[PDB]
Amino acid sequence: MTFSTHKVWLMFDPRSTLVALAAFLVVLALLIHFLCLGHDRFNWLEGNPAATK
Amino acid sequence: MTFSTHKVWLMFDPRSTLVALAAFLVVLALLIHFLCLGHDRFNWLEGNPAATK
Amino acid sequence: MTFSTHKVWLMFDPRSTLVALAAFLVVLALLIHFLCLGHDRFNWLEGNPAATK
Amino acid sequence: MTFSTHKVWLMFDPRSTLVALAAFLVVLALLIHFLCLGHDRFNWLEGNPAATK
Amino acid sequence: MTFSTHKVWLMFDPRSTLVALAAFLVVLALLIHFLCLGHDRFNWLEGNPAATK
Amino acid sequence: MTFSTHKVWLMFDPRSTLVALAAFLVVLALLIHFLCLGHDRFNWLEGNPAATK
Amino acid sequence: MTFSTHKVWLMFDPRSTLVALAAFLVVLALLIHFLCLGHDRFNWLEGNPAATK
Amino acid sequence: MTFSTHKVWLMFDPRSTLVALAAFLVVLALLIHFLCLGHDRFNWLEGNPAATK
Amino acid sequence: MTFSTHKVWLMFDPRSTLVALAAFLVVLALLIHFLCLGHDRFNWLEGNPAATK
Amino acid sequence: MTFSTHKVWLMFDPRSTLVALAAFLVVLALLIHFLCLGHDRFNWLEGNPAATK
Amino acid sequence: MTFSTHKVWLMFDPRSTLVALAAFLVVLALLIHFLCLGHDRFNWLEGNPAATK
Amino acid sequence: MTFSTHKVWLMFDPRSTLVALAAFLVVLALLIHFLCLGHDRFNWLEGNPAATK
Amino acid sequence: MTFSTHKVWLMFDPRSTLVALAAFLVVLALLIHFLCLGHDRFNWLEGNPAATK
Amino acid sequence: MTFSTHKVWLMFDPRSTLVALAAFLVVLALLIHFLCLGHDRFNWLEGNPAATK
Amino acid sequence: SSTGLTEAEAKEFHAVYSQSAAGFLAVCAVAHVLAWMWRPFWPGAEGWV
Amino acid sequence: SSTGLTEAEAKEFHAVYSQSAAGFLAVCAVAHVLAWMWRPFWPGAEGWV
Amino acid sequence: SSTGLTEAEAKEFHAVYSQSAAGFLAVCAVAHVLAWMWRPFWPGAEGWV
Amino acid sequence: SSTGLTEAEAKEFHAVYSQSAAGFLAVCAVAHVLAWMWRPFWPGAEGWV
Amino acid sequence: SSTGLTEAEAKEFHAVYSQSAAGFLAVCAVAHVLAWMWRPFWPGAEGWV
Amino acid sequence: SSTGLTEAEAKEFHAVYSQSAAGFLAVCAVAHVLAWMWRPFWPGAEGWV
Amino acid sequence: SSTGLTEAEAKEFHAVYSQSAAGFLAVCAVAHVLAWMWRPFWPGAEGWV
Amino acid sequence: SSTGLTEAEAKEFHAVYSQSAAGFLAVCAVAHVLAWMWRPFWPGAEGWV
Amino acid sequence: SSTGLTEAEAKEFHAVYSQSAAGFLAVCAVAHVLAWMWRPFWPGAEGWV
Amino acid sequence: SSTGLTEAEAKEFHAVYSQSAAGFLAVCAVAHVLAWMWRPFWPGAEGWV
Amino acid sequence: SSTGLTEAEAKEFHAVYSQSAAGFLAVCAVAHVLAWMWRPFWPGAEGWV
Amino acid sequence: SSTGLTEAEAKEFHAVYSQSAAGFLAVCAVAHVLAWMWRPFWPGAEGWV
Amino acid sequence: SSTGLTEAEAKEFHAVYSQSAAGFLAVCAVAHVLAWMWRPFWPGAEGWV
Amino acid sequence: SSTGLTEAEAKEFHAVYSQSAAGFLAVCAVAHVLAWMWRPFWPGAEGWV
Ligand code: BCL
Ligand code: BCL
Ligand code: BCL
Ligand code: BCL
Ligand code: BCL
Ligand code: BCL
Ligand code: BCL
Ligand code: BCL
Ligand code: BCL
Repeated sequence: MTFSTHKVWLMFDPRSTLVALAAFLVVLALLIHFLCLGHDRFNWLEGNPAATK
Repeated sequence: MTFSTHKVWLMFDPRSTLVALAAFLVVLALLIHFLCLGHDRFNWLEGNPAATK
Repeated sequence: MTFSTHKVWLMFDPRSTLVALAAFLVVLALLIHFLCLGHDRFNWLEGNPAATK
Repeated sequence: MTFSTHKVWLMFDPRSTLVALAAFLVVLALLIHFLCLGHDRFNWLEGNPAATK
Repeated sequence: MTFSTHKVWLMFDPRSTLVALAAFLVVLALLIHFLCLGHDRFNWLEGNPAATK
Repeated sequence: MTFSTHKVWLMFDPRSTLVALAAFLVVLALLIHFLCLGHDRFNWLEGNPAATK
Repeated sequence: MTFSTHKVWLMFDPRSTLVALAAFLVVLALLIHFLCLGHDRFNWLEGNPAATK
Repeated sequence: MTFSTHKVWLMFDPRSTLVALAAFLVVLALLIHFLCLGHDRFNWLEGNPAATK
Repeated sequence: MTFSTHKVWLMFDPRSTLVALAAFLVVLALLIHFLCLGHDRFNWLEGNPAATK
Repeated sequence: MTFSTHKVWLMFDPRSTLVALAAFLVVLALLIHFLCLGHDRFNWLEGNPAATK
Repeated sequence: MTFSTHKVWLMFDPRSTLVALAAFLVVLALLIHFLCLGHDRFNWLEGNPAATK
Repeated sequence: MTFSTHKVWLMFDPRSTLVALAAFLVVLALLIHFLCLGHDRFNWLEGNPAATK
Repeated sequence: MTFSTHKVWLMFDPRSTLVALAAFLVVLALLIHFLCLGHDRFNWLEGNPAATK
Repeated sequence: MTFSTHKVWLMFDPRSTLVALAAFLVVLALLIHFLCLGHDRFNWLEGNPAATK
Repeated sequence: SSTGLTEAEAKEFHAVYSQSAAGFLAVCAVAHVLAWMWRPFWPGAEGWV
Repeated sequence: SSTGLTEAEAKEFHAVYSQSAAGFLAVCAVAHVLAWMWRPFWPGAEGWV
Repeated sequence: SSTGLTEAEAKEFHAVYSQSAAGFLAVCAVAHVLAWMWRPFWPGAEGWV
Repeated sequence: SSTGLTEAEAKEFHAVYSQSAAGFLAVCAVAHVLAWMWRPFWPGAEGWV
Repeated sequence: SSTGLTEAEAKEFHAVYSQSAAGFLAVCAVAHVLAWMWRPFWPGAEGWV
Repeated sequence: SSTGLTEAEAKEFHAVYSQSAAGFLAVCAVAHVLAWMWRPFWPGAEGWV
Repeated sequence: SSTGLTEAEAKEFHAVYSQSAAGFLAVCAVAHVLAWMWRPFWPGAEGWV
Repeated sequence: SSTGLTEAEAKEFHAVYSQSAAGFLAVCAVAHVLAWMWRPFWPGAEGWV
Repeated sequence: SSTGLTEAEAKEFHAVYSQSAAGFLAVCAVAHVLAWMWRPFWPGAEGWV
Repeated sequence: SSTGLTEAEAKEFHAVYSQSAAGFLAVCAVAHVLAWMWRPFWPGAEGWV
Repeated sequence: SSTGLTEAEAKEFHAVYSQSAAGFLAVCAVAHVLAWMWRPFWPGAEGWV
Repeated sequence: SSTGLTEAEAKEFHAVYSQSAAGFLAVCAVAHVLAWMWRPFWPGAEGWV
Repeated sequence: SSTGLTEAEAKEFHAVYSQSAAGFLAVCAVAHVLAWMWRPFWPGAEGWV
Repeated sequence: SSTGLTEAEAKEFHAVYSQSAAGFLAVCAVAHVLAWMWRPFWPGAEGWV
């Protein structure tokens, strides 16, 4: 999908596609944030010093 | 969605969208509050000194 | 929802909305009270001294 | 619901509302009594001295 | 209910109400007796000395 | 329910009421016997001396 | 039920009542025998001396 | 049931009664044999001395 | 059943009775053999000396 | 069943009887072989000396 | 079944009988190979010396 | 599939194929990233020194 | 089957037979490879010296 | 199947066959990669020295 | 009424039921007196001493 | 009304029910007084000493 | 009534049932007497000593 | 309306309900005052000392 | 009656059943006598000594 | 509309709903002021010291 | 009767069944005598000594 | 369209929705500024020291 | 009869079945003789010594 | 087509969708630049030292 | 008969089946002879020594 | 054909799909070159040393 | 027959199937020879020494 | 036939399928040669030394 592919919505239902995309994006963002929290350097709440080695 | 996209409600049902948005926002707020509670510096009830390191 | 949005009840059924809001408010109140009970400073029944650090 | 809102019973069925309210009140009373029993100062059966600290 | 609210049985079925009330009262009595048995002072079968402290 | 309330059988079915009452009375008797057996003084089979303290 | 209450069988079905009573009596007999076997003095198979203290 | 009560088979189906009685008698015999096997004096296969005390 | 009670097959179906009897006899034989195997003196495969005491 | 009871197949279906008998005989053979393998003397694969005592 | 009992296929369906026989033979072969693998002498992959005692 | 095999979409439905391909690609990307995170050298978040041996 | 038994496909459906045969062959190949990997001498990935004794 | 057996698609449906083949090939590739990762010499991410013995 | 019985049948059933319940309660009361005379079950301040 | 009973039937049922409830509460109150005379169940500042 | 029996059938069934129950109770009473004579099952204040 | 009652019936039911709720809340307020006089449940800065 | 049998059929079945039950009880009684002569199963005051 | 209510009914319901919500929030605000005056719940840099 | 068999068929089936049961019991009796000669299974007062 | 609303109804719903969303985001932004003044939540190179 | 076979078909099937069962039992008997000649499986009084 | 939309409707929906997607990607790019400026997330040969 | 085949079809299928079974048994017999020559699987009195 | 598309629609969809797949593969190739430049992922004989 | 195929169709399918099976077995035989030349898999009396 | 395809369609599909399968096999063969040149995967008698 690009800017010029407007005809993709004659194949994909815009409402269901939007809902599925929102769910996927939220889940991915949560996963990435949790991965950052799962490591010492990038857990901004834990606040370890940047040099973890 | 922006201020000028009022036609999104011709595609999304306002009542069900409002209910789903409220559920998502409440769950997100609970998750973020619990994440703050799960870390020493930002657990305001525990009241650790801010400099945890 | 504000003091002037009375037409929200042409979209949401007042009885079911009231029941859902009561359930949500009760669950939230119980959760917050339990969070207070789960910390030394704010467990009023346990009665720890306020300065827990 | 106040003393003047008698019309709330045209929306809520009195019998089912009374049953649900009785169930909720019994459950809440049991929960609060159990919370009191769960803390040294307010477990009247166990009878700890009031000054628990 | 009071001594004067006889028309409460035009709303609640007497037989099912009696059965539910009997079940509730029996369950509450069992719970309270078990709570007495669960504490040293009030377990009459165990027969601890009353001054448990 | 007393000696003069024979009309209670125009509301409660005698056969099902008798069956339920027998089941409840047998369960209550078993529970009380088991509670006696569960304590030193009143377990007649174990036969502890009566002064358990 | 007594010797003179023969009309109890116009209310209770004799065959199903007999089967249920036989089941209850057998279960009760087994329970009481097992309770005897569960105590030193009255487990005739184990044959502890009668004076068990 | 006695020798003279031949009319009990106008109430109980002889085939099903015989099957149920056989099942009950087999189960009872198995249970009693297992109880004997479960005690030192009467486990004839284990062959302990008769005086187990 | 005896030698002269041939009319028992007007009541019990010979084929299903034979199948059930074979199943019961096989299960009983297996149980008794396993009971012999489970005891030292009568486990012929283990071959303990007969005097186990 | 003997060499002369050919009429047994007028009440027992040859195909189902054959399948059931094959299954039973295979299961019995496996059970007996496993019992032999479960004892030192007769586990021919393990090859213990015959005198295990 | 022998070389002369060709009429057994008028009673057993050749396709289903062949599928069941193939399944049984494969399972039996796997079982025997696994039993050989489960003993020191006959686990050819492990390659213990033949004299395991 | 190549640039010249456009007739593959007369056999595979473009929308369902696209959804399945997106799911497979996302799962594969997540798996490979997680495998990198599962090894010291390629967990960029943990940031071990490259020479892990 | 042999090279001359082509009429076996008048009894077995070629497509389902091919699918079942492929599944069986793949499962058997996986099993045998895993058995090789489960032994020191024949785990080519582990690369133990061939003389494991 | 060879280059000359195009008639196999008159028996196997090309779309379902392609989907099943892709699934099997992906699962086999994942299995082989995981087996490589499961051994010291061939886990390229762990990067052990090749001579593991 | 809602059980199919009449007042006459209900009255005699209640007579039998009342007699049986009173007998059960009387036997239970005698049993409780006997159990008390065996071992009293309300302890004093010092317990079962 | 919604139960099928008449107000006359409801009145007599409520009379019996009220008498039974009052008797149950009176027995419970006597029982609680007895239990208190056995062992009071509201501790003072020092507990059960 | 609710059961298929009549009063005449109920009376004779109850005669047999009453005889059987009385016999069962008599056997149980004899068995309890025998069990007491074997080992009495109500301990005294000192227990089973 | 949606319950089948009339405003007249709703008014009298609400009168009884309001009286009952006010009584329940009054009993709860008295109970809380009693509980506080037994053991106050809001600790000071030093806790339960 | 409720089983389909006649009173004569019930009589002959009960004759066979009674004979079989008596035989079973007699065999069980003989087995219990034998078991007692093997190891008596009612212990004295000192147990199995 | 989709609920069956009219705008007049919706406005009349909304007035009571808004008053009740405002009262609930006012009670909650007073409660939070009281809880803060009991024990403030935002810690300084040194925590609860 | 309830099985579809006639008395004539029941009689011959019972003849075969009786012969088979008697043979099975005879084999079991011989097996038990053999098992007793192998190892008697009723221990004396001292057990398996 | 697929929801049953008209453009006029969609526009007037969207006005209130936009106002509510903007108010919620403004409150959240103020809350985040307050939380940052309480305790900043992006640690420097040395962490929370 | 109840299987659909005739007596002649049942007779020839029984002939084949009887021959097969006799052969199976003969093979089992030879196998048991061989197993006994390998390791006898009835232990004497001293066991496997 | 298979969704019911027209190409004109698809054009305007895709315009809005493309603008929203570009805004989301731009915000994510700015956030990644900020996160890198906070703590870069590609380690050198010596790791996070 | 119960299957869809005729005696001729059953005869030719049985010819093929018998040839296949004989081949399978011959291969198994050769395999067992080979396995025995590798490691005999019937242990003597002293086991695998 | 079996999807409802014509050859023209399939051809234009395949043009778009081919462009998208080629772009995805090009981005993946660049990402792999970058990842190799960060930390090469095929170890030598001595491993990661 | 029972599959819908003709004998000619079965014959050509069997020709292809036989060729494929023979090729698979030939590849397996070459593979087994190669595996044996790598590490023989039938141990001698001393095992893998 | 049983798929709905004709021989011509089956022939062209098989042409594409055969080309794709041969390409996949060629890529796998090149990959295996590369993996061998990285680390050979058939160990000698002494293993990975
Ligand atoms: C035993 C013969 C009579 C009977 C005779 C009486 C008499 C007389 C009275 C009651 C009273 C009561 N009975 Mg009554 N009661 C009977 C059977 C029942 C049954 C039942 C399902 O079988 C139930 C649930 C009750 C319930 C009740 C109580 C609700 C009520 C209040 C006091 C009380 O005991 O509360 C506590 C609840 C219990 C302890 C558990 C159940 C109550 C038991 C079964 C009834 C005995 C109570 C009564 C004092 C016994 C005295 C009878 C004597 C033989 C004279 N009865 C039968 C029908 N019952 C009293 C009343 O109405 O108060 C104003 C009262 O004066
Ligand atoms: C064995 C031949 C007869 C038989 C002959 C008698 C005679 C004679 C009497 C009884 C009596 C009784 N029988 Mg009877 N009884 C038979 C079969 C049964 C069956 C059954 C389902 O098979 C049951 C449940 C009963 C039940 C009963 C009891 C309810 C009753 C009281 C005795 C008792 O409780 O002893 C405790 C034992 C149990 C609870 C187990 C019950 C089962 C056994 C089979 C009962 C037999 C009782 C006894 C052994 C008498 C047999 C002596 C004969 C001379 C052989 N019988 C058969 C039909 N039965 C007695 C009675 O009616 O009292 C007034 C009585 O005088
Ligand atoms: C026992 C005889 C009467 C009765 C006589 C009265 C009288 C008199 C009053 C009430 C009052 C009340 N009754 Mg009432 N009440 C009865 C049966 C019930 C039943 C029931 C399902 O059986 C319930 C749920 C209630 C509930 C209630 C409360 C909601 C209400 C508020 C005060 C209160 O006690 O709060 C606390 C709630 C509880 C402790 C749990 C509720 C259950 C019990 C049964 C409450 C009744 C206790 C009552 C106050 C005792 C007085 C009866 C005496 C024998 C004189 N009653 C029967 C019908 N009831 C009071 C009122 O309306 O307030 C203005 C009041 O003055
Ligand atoms: C073996 C050939 C005959 C047979 C011949 C006899 C003869 C003869 C008698 C019995 C008797 C009895 N049989 Mg018989 N019995 C047969 C098959 C059965 C079957 C069955 C499902 O196959 C059952 C449940 C029974 C049951 C019974 C008992 C209820 C009954 C009581 C004595 C007893 O043994 O109690 C103990 C119960 C058991 C040990 C359980 C096992 C039952 C066994 C199978 C019954 C055979 C016992 C019998 C004494 C053996 C003698 C037969 C000899 C070969 C001559 N039989 C067949 C039909 N049976 C006796 C009787 O009626 O008492 C007055 C009696 O005199
Ligand atoms: C093997 C060829 C014949 C056969 C020939 C005989 C002969 C001859 C006799 C029996 C006898 C019996 N058979 Mg036979 N029997 C066959 C197949 C069976 C089958 C079966 C489902 O396949 C079963 C369940 C039986 C069952 C039985 C017993 C119930 C019965 C009693 C003695 C006994 O062995 O008790 C113990 C039960 C077992 C050990 C399990 C039963 C299983 C085996 C197959 C029974 C055959 C035993 C028989 C004695 C073997 C002798 C056959 C020789 C080759 C000559 N047979 C076939 C049809 N069978 C005897 C009898 O009727 O008693 C008076 C008897 O004299
Ligand atoms: C309580 C009396 C009125 C009310 C009066 C007002 C007024 C005045 C305003 C709002 C505003 C808002 N209201 Mg309102 N609001 C009511 C009931 C609700 C309900 C509900 C289901 O009961 C919800 C979900 C909302 C939601 C919202 C927010 C989405 C919106 C944005 C600011 C905000 O608070 O964000 C944060 C979200 C939360 C904190 C979650 C809690 C939502 C609470 C109930 C919102 C009420 C806050 C309001 C300012 C308090 C006014 C009552 C005072 C006691 C006088 N209101 C009732 C009908 N509401 C504001 C607005 O539209 O923004 C431009 C605004 O100016
Ligand atoms: C608050 C009142 C308006 C609103 C006013 C605006 C304005 C003005 C803009 C956007 C823009 C966007 N809005 Mg908006 N937005 C609203 C409600 C929503 C809802 C929803 C379900 O309610 C969603 C999913 C979105 C989604 C989006 C993004 C997809 C889009 C891209 C920039 C961005 O913020 O990415 C990051 C995504 C998130 C942070 C997730 C949260 C989405 C939030 C609710 C969107 C508000 C955006 C911003 C805070 C408002 C001012 C934007 C600035 C001018 C940049 N809006 C309501 C209708 N929105 C921008 C755009 O179209 O890009 C070219 C844009 O300029
Ligand atoms: C943001 C505005 C446009 C958009 C603008 C463009 C432009 C311009 C291009 C692409 C290209 C691609 N787009 Mg795009 N793309 C959009 C939304 C999508 C969505 C979606 C469901 O929203 C998907 C799955 C895709 C998928 C794809 C890839 C398959 C394709 C290959 C390069 C690539 O990025 O691979 C890697 C895949 C990812 C990183 C994940 C895919 C998801 C994101 C949204 C892909 C868009 C990235 C694009 C390059 C950003 C440039 C747009 C700028 C704002 C100018 N786009 C929207 C409609 N897209 C390129 C192409 O066709 O190659 C020849 C290309 O030149
Ligand atoms: C790659 C292009 C062709 C192809 C070209 C050939 C040629 C040429 C031959 C075979 C042969 C065989 N093919 Mg082929 N084969 C193809 C696709 C398949 C598929 C499939 C579902 O895709 C399967 C299951 C098979 C199966 C088979 C075997 C049963 C058969 C026996 C030798 C063998 O490899 O056994 C081992 C089984 C495996 C290794 C499992 C893997 C299956 C793979 C795909 C078999 C193809 C390998 C083949 C030998 C490649 C030859 C090199 C070519 C010149 C490219 N082929 C495609 C259509 N195939 C040979 C034969 O018929 O023997 C007489 C033969 O000469």
